[PDB]
Amino acid sequence: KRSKRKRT
Amino acid sequence: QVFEYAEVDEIVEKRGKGKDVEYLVRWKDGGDCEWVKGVHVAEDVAKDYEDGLEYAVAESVIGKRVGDDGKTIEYLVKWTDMSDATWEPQDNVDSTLVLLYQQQQ
Amino acid sequence: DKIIHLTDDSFDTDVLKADGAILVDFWAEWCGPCKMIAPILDEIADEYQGKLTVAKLNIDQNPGTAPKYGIRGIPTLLLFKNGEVAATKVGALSKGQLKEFLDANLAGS
Ligand SMILES: [Ca+2]
Repeated sequence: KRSKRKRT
Repeated sequence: QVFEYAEVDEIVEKRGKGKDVEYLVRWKDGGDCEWVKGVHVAEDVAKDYEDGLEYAVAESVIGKRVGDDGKTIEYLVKWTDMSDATWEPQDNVDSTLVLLYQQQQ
Repeated sequence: DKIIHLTDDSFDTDVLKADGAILVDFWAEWCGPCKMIAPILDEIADEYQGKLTVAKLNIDQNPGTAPKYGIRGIPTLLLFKNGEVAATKVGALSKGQLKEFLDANLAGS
């Protein structure tokens, strides 16, 4: 499903 | 009016301060963008945005390292959403995907 | 139980095919305000015993019934008379506000 990530 | 929206997908933008903060929210049932109050947003969704995180779909994990803190394991993840890989904590990455990394050995 | 835990499957038989008045609560475990009015409904079920039926629907286990009535916010209270919606309430409220709303709708029929 969905993974989280820093605001890039 | 005390309630929480049940169809909040993700928080796009923030334009408030303190307890009187407002979020730009995309819905899970209509896909429209409008401003709302942070009080009516679930704490889990709101927590992730304030932590500087965002939701995305991951292609695969290509790299693995020990974090700069020297305590936490980090993985390099390829994203469907964009062309560049990033380093994310082990908890932040899909559990089934990291198992795909073991086959690479 | 003096309250009813509804399912997407049983919602047709338990609510639509029932007689009298039925109060339905749309809630979730992660929902703050939903648990805020949770103890009130327990007291209500005792006081309005025999004159009303209190029921709940967990939208996580049952995400089918909720969008049927256009519920975008929780908690939401639906009052059913025979098979149809009479009046609805959106948001948390005090026990006094709930009784005023409740006594008003069952009076006029
Ligand atoms: Ca909350």
